[PDB]
Amino acid sequence: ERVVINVSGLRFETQLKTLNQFPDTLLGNPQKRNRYYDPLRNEYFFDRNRPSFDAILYFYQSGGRLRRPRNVPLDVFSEEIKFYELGENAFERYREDEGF
Repeated sequence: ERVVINVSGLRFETQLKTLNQFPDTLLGNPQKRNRYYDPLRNEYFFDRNRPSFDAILYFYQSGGRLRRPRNVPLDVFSEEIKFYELGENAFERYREDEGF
């Protein structure tokens, strides 16, 4: 099943199975992600930062590697990982990699 995630006009495509590998996150939990479903366009819409999302999706594709894009400021990216609920374990790995 192909899913389309529209982040402020920037459309990302992935498989449902890819998101569902991490069920305790926003995008991995149907009950949470369906709050962002857009029935007109058959996509999930987030009115949020665009350059961060490459790394949010890659977190799922890579089996849980969390990497800030160099072009995205630390504060901007931290707020996104919290919104997407990537979980304490990943947040710890990220804090370590970034310093704090």
